[PDB]
Amino acid sequence: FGIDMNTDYTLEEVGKQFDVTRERIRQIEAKALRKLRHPSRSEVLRSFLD
Amino acid sequence: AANKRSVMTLFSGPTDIYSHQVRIVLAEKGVSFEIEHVEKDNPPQDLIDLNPNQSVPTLVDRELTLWESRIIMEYLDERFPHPPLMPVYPVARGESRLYMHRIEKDWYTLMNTIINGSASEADAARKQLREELLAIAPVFGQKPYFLSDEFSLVDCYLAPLLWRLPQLGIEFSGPGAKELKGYMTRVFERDSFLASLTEAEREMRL
Amino acid sequence: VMTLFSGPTDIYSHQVRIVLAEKGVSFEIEHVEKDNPPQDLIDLNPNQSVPTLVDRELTLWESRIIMEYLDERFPHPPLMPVYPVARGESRLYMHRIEKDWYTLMNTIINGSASEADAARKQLREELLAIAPVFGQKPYFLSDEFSLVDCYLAPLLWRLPQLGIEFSGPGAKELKGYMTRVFERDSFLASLTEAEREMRLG
Amino acid sequence: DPILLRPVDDLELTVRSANCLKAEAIHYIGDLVQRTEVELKSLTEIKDVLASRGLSLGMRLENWPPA
Repeated sequence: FGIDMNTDYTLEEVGKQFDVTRERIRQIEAKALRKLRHPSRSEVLRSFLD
Repeated sequence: AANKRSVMTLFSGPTDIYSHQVRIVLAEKGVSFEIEHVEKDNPPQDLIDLNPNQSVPTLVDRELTLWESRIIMEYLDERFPHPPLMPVYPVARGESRLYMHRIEKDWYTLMNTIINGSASEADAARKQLREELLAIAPVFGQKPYFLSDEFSLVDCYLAPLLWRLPQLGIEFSGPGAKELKGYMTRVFERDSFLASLTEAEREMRL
Repeated sequence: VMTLFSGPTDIYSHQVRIVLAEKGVSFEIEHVEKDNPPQDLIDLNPNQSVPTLVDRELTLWESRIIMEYLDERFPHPPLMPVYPVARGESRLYMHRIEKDWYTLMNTIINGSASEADAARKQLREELLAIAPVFGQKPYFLSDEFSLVDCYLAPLLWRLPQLGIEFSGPGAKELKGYMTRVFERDSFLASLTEAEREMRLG
Repeated sequence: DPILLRPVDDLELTVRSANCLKAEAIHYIGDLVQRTEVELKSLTEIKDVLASRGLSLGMRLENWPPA
């Protein structure tokens, strides 16, 4: 995403940054975003909904 | 070979600031680079053959060597983007390429002249250098960096040329050196600087 | 309001003009005497070195900085690669020609007739070395005109004034280049009257 | 404790040693302090996760769970 940065990026556009270019990059974010999705890591973040 | 890996290839200078300018931007992006503190008398072999201009430093990533540090520290800031080191706005990006040119042509030659100058020029250079470096003293009050509140490449052109301060016989003096000296407390000990600094250049700090 | 302190003849000032007239920038040029503009442009330019740009708030010199500005701000048509791999190629290739060839032409104008022969023929063999490579693309390693040729079109235009030429080899794949690039309106409407009479075109 | 009433995945335990426990039809962690070792590298991972955050085996817990 564009968090704290310039324009956002494409996955394998990012994959040439970590140098392991594969469909792992669609996975590392994939399972990580699940971890923030769990409760007590989203407890403060959930509070912005309505 | 040199490009034969999925990683870089850098033939740095152990004392030459052209490397040490590149080192900070090199490691400030969090990439795994190969250090090789080599000499002009005996550099590495690959630095001689694949480098048809034969300068230091020299970066090599799977396609060709790159030199002329503005070209080097630009290729990294344009390809490995996070965190960012240069602004977004082509107005503020122009002058940000302009201060760097007003340092490599204004405060570089005072370093070379002090390296090969006469006894008075080493003072004349130190005269023109030391006092004018106090001329830009009030700048740091408005901005925690060189007129750019985020850390950017224009600051990296200063600190390596601010880490060789007494190395060529220099010391500051006058009213308001606390502002610039206190500023050096805010930049001389960053991760991008602390992990990047070569111990060879450190010993002049005592 | 975008003004330019153009030189009348120098290839640097002819460099920026190709970029301006290419992009379609509405600009007004103020000429320098021979390679000196007034002493009045030292206030907006402590170097007093041309070219120098002034667009309503900003001052820029050392056309390396200028040309990438106009490319980065006026987006189309673009004069650079798209992905970071090749921009280092173009950004480095132009560092070659501005280092080897351009200062090489110093002693061909500002060097005595002794060294003028030195730069002359030693440069010529370089001129036809990349000559067969024009059978790869139309331009200097590109299928469409870009920043990298911006240092050649004002460079090639100085050939007959300096005194080097093509004769047999080095003219077949090479001279097709200048007849393909010297017709673009950007280089067409960039030609100033002082830089025109150097050649018959 | 406030540390008994959490989701069983909320201990950040490792997936296979998370999968055996969860796939074996466990409901809440307040039973985990009561869970016996006869009812169950899978053993090692329940061991350090409980001894890291102040949990433990074969404990004694009554009046549980009332929702």
